[PDB]
Amino acid sequence: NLLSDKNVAIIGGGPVGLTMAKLLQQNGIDVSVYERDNDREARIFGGTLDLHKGSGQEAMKKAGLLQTYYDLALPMGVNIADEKGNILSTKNVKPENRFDNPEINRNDLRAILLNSLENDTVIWDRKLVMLEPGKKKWTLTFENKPSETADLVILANGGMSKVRKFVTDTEVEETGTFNIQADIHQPEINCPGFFQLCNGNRLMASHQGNLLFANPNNNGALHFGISFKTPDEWQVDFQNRNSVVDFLLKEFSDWDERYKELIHTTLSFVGLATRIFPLEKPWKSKRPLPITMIGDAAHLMPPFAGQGVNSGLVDALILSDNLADGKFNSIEEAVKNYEQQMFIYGKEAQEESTQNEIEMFKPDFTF
Ligand SMILES: Cc1cc2nc3c(=O)[nH]c(=O)nc-3n(C[C@H](O)[C@H](O)[C@H](O)COP(=O)(O)OP(=O)(O)OC[C@H]3O[C@@H](n4cnc5c(N)ncnc54)[C@H](O)[C@@H]3O)c2cc1C
Ligand SMILES: [Xe]
Ligand SMILES: [Xe]
Repeated sequence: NLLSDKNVAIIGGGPVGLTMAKLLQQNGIDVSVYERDNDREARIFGGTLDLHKGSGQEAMKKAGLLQTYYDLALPMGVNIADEKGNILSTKNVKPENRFDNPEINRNDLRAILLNSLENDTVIWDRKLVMLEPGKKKWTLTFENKPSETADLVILANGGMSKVRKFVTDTEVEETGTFNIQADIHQPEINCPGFFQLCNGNRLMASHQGNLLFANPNNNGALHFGISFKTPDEWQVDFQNRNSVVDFLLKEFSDWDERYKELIHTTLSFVGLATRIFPLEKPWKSKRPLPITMIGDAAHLMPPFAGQGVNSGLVDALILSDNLADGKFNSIEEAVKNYEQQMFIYGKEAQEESTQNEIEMFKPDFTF
């Protein structure tokens, strides 16, 4: 290894960072994962993920985890509906379909990942707040915890990473759209009409630049997302479910009872403005010590065309091969190369999601 006598700090034990830690650790590199979450049982809010043949699945295969992912994932069909509840299209799971991109729960994926690492690989309740380039090592500062040091820092702490200044002055941007999400438990009881519309399939619906996306079966809960162009007036407060309900009922008034049932029945809503971390300018080439970024820290992008975790998992695949060698002259060259590649497929991805976001939130969209 170019790492033989050294050690690696991965900031962030998301799917991407945990994957990075796996791939490095099986080449016998010393790696720790510093994670913000309080412990391994922290619930991860969100829909399910799906790993694609060619990308995410490749990373998993290399970790020897594909079969496990297949074991836990649920292949799903997709229904496309109008605001009036007519099914316009059902694409079902077929024999050949089955392994293409089965849905996995985010906690589930993390349990598979965590399980593959040696004990104490991840250090919990570690929120990285500061980063300083020492004599030969990075000094890592954690909120109300003892500082650590590392030879190589890998930022995998997601799209809103505050700790990026040594790589790039690029800032996260809002794209102009906005997402509301909620979970519904016992959906067969709590939103029967809608649960029945979904019929064990995912559902996508579109009316007047308001998108609805639901998975009826995220480990037994209905998860759903509503997306729209951010209202120029931004007026809603996500603390107050009453104010979020009011706004959704006005925006969705045109929609069938069964979609409204969804809003009435939701106890609380997560709001989020869609953000991008653009791969616009090249990153800094004068860097004090070895540092890099993978996943959403590297290339946060709108989620709407199913880009996201797969790109990040490729980043993990590419970087760990790059470092598992007597192939590059130095860690610095192994990072340089990783970033050169990632700029290409990353940029392509970002274009695809950006166009899609423009496409989707046009007045007259048609899936
Ligand atoms: C509404 C929505 C829908 C989406 N749908 C999809 C989809 O269908 N498919 C898809 O592929 N992608 C989707 N995405 C994007 C996808 O979830 C991300 O690409 C993926 O989770 C990125 O993984 P990551 O590990 O890079 O970052 P994250 O999953 O965000 O993980 C970063 C980790 O670092 C931790 N962390 C953060 N700050 C610190 C700190 N200071 N110190 C230590 N740890 C820290 C976090 O707790 C987290 O564990 C969606 C995103 C949104 C917002
Ligand atoms: Xe909306
Ligand atoms: Xe809705």
